[PDB]
Amino acid sequence: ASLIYRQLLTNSYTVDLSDEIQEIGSTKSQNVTINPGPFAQTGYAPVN
Amino acid sequence: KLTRTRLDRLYGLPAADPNNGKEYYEIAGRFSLISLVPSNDDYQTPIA
Repeated sequence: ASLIYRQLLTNSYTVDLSDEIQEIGSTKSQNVTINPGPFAQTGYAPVN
Repeated sequence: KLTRTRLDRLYGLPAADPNNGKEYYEIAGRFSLISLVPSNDDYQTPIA
């Protein structure tokens, strides 16, 4: 009767496929690079 | 100096013939152009 546990242990390769079966159903998007760090200032030259 | 005239001490280039029939004035000189370009250096792009 312990066959179910040896089974669930054994046939644990196929799971992998299933996961990407989710992925093939899944949407995917990328996120462009962000520019970190502070940024320098710039005012205006003496305007006459 | 304008021949057959009554006015003395006249200056300034004329509208009569500023080129004397000759060619354009040529000048070789440098020029600096300091400006705030818009330019996304490397970012806002796929990180892959």
